Amino acid sequence: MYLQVETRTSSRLHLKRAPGIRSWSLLVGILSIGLAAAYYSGDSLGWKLFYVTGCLFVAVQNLEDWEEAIFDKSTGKVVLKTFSLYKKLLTLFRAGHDQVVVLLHDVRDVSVEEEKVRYFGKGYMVVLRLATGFSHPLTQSAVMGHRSDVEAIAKLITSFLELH
Amino acid sequence: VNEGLSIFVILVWLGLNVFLFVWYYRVYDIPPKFFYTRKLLGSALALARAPAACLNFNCMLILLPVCRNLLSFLRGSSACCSTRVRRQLDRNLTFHKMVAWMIALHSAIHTIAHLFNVEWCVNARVNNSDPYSVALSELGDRQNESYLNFARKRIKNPEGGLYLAVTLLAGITGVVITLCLILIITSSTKTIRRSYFEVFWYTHHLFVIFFIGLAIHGAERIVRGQTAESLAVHNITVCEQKISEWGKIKECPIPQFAGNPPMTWKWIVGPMFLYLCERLVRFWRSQQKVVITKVVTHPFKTIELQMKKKGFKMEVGQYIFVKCPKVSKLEWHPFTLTSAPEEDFFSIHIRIVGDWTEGLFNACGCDKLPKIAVDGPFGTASEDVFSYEVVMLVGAGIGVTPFASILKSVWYKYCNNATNLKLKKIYFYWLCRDTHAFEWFADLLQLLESQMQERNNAGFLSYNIYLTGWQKTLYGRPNWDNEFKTIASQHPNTRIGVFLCGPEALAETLSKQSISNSESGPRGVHFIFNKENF
Amino acid sequence: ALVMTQTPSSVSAAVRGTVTIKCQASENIYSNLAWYQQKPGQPPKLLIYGASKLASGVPSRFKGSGSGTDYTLTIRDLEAADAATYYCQQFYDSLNTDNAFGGGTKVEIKRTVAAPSVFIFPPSDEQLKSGTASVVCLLNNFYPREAKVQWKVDNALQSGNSQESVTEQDSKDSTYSLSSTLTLSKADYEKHKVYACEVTHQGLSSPVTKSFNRGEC
Amino acid sequence: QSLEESGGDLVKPGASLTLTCTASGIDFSGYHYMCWVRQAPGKGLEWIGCTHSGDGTTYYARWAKGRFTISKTSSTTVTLQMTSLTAADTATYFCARRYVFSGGYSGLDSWGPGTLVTVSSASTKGPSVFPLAPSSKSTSGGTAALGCLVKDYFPEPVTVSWNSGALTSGVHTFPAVLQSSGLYSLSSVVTVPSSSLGTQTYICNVNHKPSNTKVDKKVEPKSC
Amino acid sequence: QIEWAMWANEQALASGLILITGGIVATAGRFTQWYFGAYSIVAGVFVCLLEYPRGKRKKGSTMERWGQKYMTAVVKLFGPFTRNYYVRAVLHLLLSVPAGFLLATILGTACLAIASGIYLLAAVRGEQWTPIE
Ligand code: HEM
Ligand code: HEM
Ligand SMILES: *[C@@H]1O[C@H](CO)[C@@H](O[C@@H]2O[C@H](CO)[C@@H](O[C@@H]3O[C@H](CO)[C@@H](O)[C@H](O)[C@@H]3O)[C@H](O)[C@H]2NC(C)=O)[C@H](O)[C@H]1NC(C)=O
Ligand SMILES: *[C@@H]1O[C@H](CO)[C@@H](O[C@@H]2O[C@H](CO)[C@@H](O[C@@H]3O[C@H](CO)[C@@H](O)[C@H](O)[C@@H]3O)[C@H](O)[C@H]2NC(C)=O)[C@H](O)[C@H]1NC(C)=O
Ligand SMILES: *[C@@H]1O[C@H](CO)[C@@H](O)[C@H](O)[C@H]1NC(C)=O
Repeated sequence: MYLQVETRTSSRLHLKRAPGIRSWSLLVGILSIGLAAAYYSGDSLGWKLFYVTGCLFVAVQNLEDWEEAIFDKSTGKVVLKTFSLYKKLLTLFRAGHDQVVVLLHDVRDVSVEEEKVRYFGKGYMVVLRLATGFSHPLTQSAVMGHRSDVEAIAKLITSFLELH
Repeated sequence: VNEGLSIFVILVWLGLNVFLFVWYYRVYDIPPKFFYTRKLLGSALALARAPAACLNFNCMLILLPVCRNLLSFLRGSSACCSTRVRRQLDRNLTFHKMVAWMIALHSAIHTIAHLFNVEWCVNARVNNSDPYSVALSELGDRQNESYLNFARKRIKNPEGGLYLAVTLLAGITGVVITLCLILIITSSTKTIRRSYFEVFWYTHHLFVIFFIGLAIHGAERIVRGQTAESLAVHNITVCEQKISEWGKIKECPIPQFAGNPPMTWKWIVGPMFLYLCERLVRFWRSQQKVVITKVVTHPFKTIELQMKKKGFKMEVGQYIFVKCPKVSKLEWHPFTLTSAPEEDFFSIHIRIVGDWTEGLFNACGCDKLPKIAVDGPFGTASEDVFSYEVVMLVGAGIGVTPFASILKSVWYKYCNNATNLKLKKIYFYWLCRDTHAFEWFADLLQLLESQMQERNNAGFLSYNIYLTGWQKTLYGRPNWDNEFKTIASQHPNTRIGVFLCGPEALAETLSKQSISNSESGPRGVHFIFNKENF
Repeated sequence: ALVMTQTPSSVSAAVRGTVTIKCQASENIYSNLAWYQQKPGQPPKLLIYGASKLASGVPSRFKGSGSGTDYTLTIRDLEAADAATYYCQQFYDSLNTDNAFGGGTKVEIKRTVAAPSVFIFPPSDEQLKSGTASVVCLLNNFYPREAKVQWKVDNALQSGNSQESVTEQDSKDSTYSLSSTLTLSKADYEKHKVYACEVTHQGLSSPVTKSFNRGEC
Repeated sequence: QSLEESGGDLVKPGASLTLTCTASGIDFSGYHYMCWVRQAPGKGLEWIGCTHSGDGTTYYARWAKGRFTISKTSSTTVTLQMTSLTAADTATYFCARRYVFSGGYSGLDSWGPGTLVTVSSASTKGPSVFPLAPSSKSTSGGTAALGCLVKDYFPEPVTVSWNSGALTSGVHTFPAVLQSSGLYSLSSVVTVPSSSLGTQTYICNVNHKPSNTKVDKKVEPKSC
Repeated sequence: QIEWAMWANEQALASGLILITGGIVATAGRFTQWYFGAYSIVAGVFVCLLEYPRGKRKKGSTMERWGQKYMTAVVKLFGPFTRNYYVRAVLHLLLSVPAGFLLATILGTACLAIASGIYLLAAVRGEQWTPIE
């Protein structure tokens, strides 16, 4: 699924997204593969730890991202957020987090774009057609398949932003 | 596909390749474990094994994007791919070509070295070499001993290599994959890829077979060295000239040889260093701060800033991010580049519409300025305008901002080359309820057509400020029926490009008659609509 | 560290017989032996190498066979000019050893019993004049080595100064010969008049005397 | 194809000596060991030290470690050097080549003659060739025996012959024996027919290099 | 509309280079039966010099290799011999037989055979070597 509707009201449409079963399972699998290659058959001394940390870094880099794009109606100012594993861990200090913010009075409409993957299907995401002349995607990632969920999300955003 | 776009990356790649080659050459030439093997094989052993070590790293470098795609498919997501500007695109292909050619060179060296090696190996088996080589080769004919010469059959030197390359693994796959590499390199030649694609892309898919053959290729551990356990017992530097009494005396037991370890991976160092260098390059290129050069005022609140930043490519039709830590330490705002390439400043036009923008007035007085940080030039490019002959520009409301980028760029290319500028006339049509707070563009229009009149030319002109409802002002809807026909009759085979920017209410009203106007044949009148795409 | 011994010390075989010698080591030497034959003169000569092969020019009578730690050499067609000493050497361990050459065997030809020939010899004038005087009794051409010589002077037992030497077996008819010399000084040479040597041998029915009278030389 | 060594004679106890072995027709090259052995007088053969022509690997018996040194010089000479000589090392010394036959098994062929190294504190003395009276009255079936006796010679390099080797039938040279005086005695005899007494060609020839003695005498028949 | 003459040209050039390299390696290395090394060197030189020009497409304009005219000025004087891809394919097939008797240059006699096959495929469709000038 694309995004889980957290709060639905007449003044806020907070959205959220977190890694699911697939990402965690892939991380576990690649970690197991790296650990087995390091220890089950490892011969050279000292390089096993190097293989372990390389596999750990590759696995961490290949995890999904936390995305929270909240919509606000009072004073507009729709903001977007995106956290990696490092950023999500660092925000546990509650200090704060940077965020890309777009004015709400300037967004014209929302249209679903298409991302092309060479040998594996296609990618889908929702972008904002800003009136200034550029299009800003709602989430930096995409999703394979699940056309209906993306269309439903786009319809919900269209209904909230303006009645027309 | 990935690339580095850096001379530093190319230099570090060449250094890594040279270091890997030298290191593996020394590793397979120096130690006394590979003493009898190199004694039989001459200097070909290292010259044949080091290129394989470099080739593994280069081949993984080639294959990496497909692994990235497979991992993305596995995750169920896919990072938004970067756009194309014909410069970030036609520099990755250069890296691909260099890596492919280096792979070809190293494969040639390795193939030549092993072709030389096989001759000596099959010559020593028969009674056609020096006594030491034939004495060494006649091992493994009995029990409790491991051979060293892999050519365990005496036929002849000619036609012996032919039988060896067929009856033995890693010899048939070598031929198969070198044929695949030759076919791949020949297929992707110019005048075959440029003119045709049914024979370039289809044939270029031999890489799957090439990679499968390469993966199968390293197996059976044919090249053998003396085992570590038996090395201490043998005491080689004493039992070296007693080749005729091995096993029959206690001091010189028969040596035993085993292949290389089957899972060692010391060549990953290369891909890892290349990745870390790319990331550090991206870090340097993004740490440099931005310095404000010129700040100007405008009627109402249309303050425009001109700043210079090192290592920036403005491109055209993009959008950057602006962040002032004084106003807020965790906010990025997007803005559109209202400038032209090959300039030095940015010229982002901001207008006070909220509170953060007003934070550049009360905190940053106009009558010792905030440190503005700029993220980068994201967004898709707009270069189809520069690649056409006639254009049909139609702005609307607040959205004429990006047009100022094109107009300030089209004239610059005229003063430089005046030959690649294929444009004929900008049929600019501006529609608005009022020009109350957009004086910075109407000023530009008279500063372009009149300025370019110095060179005795008025080709484009066509400033058409129009009024929709409540200085050639129509005071109403600029009806499009018969408007395009009068200008479409001048040049047969019309390729007029219309770039609308406005609500969908008037969008479909432009394409309804475009298809009706068109007719069959490469002669008729037609203007292409890009819809929401620019 | 490595001990190599020969089981038989001295085998005896008649002409046209058989000879067997066993050399056994203290470790498993991978058939790296070599058997040598040493005549009373000349340096030893190699016979077989590798415990089974043959040298160049050696008759095929010599045979060797064995494995592990026990090895054997078999002699076919024993004949004259074949009485010598045989040794076994191990070319396997040469860094901690004491002899590495076996002990040796003393095969000699066995023939029929022969009757020894007996001779006597008086000292001449120079030995009588200068220092001690020596009398020589000689036994010639007898096969059985068990020969006894008794030195009797004035029909009385004499001993102390009596030494004998026996030649090695000849390689033509397998016989022996020994000589006994008794040294006597000038002090009592003139006191004694008649002396002789008593020779007893299994080839002779009765002991033989060679009566000699001093002063007639 | 023939070896030969020399350079040993009577030396005082505790001194040092060097023996050199040379060969004609053999080049000391390849991978054939050179293998020195010695034999006590009338005893079994003993192994001393036995080196390698190729490279310089050398091996020695346990009882002769460090006291003996073996070197190869000029590709045609092999030297054995002995230090702190005692009374036990009074044996003959052989120089032999350890041929490595095809396959790996090795043998000790192409030996060289001996070299009577003797260690004692006495001094060399010349021998007498005291003749032996023929059987003028000791006749036994028309056959007579006659010879000579040598009394005192230390290093035992004594060679005997009949008419300078002309007669070699019926000869008998009994081995040397000890005496209470520390010297060595030897007797040589020959059996001849009675009618052979007419021929006077019965001469005792002895050789003694250390004393430089080549005294020759004729064993005349006892007329009296 | 697709033609196979350009790919055949490139493949033949690559095969000629491979044959020359293999012949150099075999002859300079004093390999057993080195005569075929010299023969393969000669064959590779002939193949490389025979078709340097990249024909000329009947549809538009084709780029030319460096020093183009100096070879097509020599090759064009063979109406039936040249300009007939049957002859080119047959010559390439015949020229690759004696060079396949060694482990060296064994790749020279396979890539060149593939080039001959592609040349035959271009020939049956109906094509000719039109000179470029
Ligand atoms: C002169 C030599 C070569 C040239 C000019 C060339 C050209 C190209 C081109 C034009 C592309 C398409 C890139 C894109 O569409 O973005 C490509 C991709 C690719 N080529 Fe090459 N190529 C060459 C050699 C090779 C070799 C030797 C291999 C060996 C495996 C290879 C394997 C690939 C792969 C794996 C891809 C990526 C496929 C993908 O991303 O789906 N190429 N190359
Ligand atoms: C054309 C004839 C060729 C022959 C006869 C040949 C032969 C061999 C042999 C015998 C080995 C040893 C394998 C082992 O010890 O396990 C080897 C290794 C290798 N070959 Fe080749 N080769 C040829 C060409 C090529 C080519 C064109 C490539 C292109 C990628 C290649 C890639 C490799 C690699 C990467 C290794 C290292 C395998 C490892 O380290 O596990 N070879 N080759
Ligand atoms: C290669 O070496 C192996 C040992 O590393 C040999 O295999 C086994 O060796 C043992 C020891 O000799 C054999 O076990 C028993 O040995 C006793 C000791 O004398 C003997 O009495 C018995 O006959 C018994 O076999 C064992 O049998 C043997 N394995 C086999 C399958 O026979 C092996 O023989 C060696 N191969 C060669 C030398 O070709
Ligand atoms: C293979 O065998 C050789 C020969 O035994 C070993 O080399 C030998 O090592 C010893 C101990 O170091 C050397 O003895 C002494 O060496 C020192 C220098 O280290 C030197 O100053 C002394 O005078 C004395 O020679 C011996 O010379 C040396 N021999 C040779 C020919 O190098 C070697 O260690 C063995 N290797 C293996 C892997 O078993
Ligand atoms: C063949 O090898 C044998 C030993 O295995 C050798 O004696 C012979 O000389 C060799 N052949 C030639 C032509 O040298």
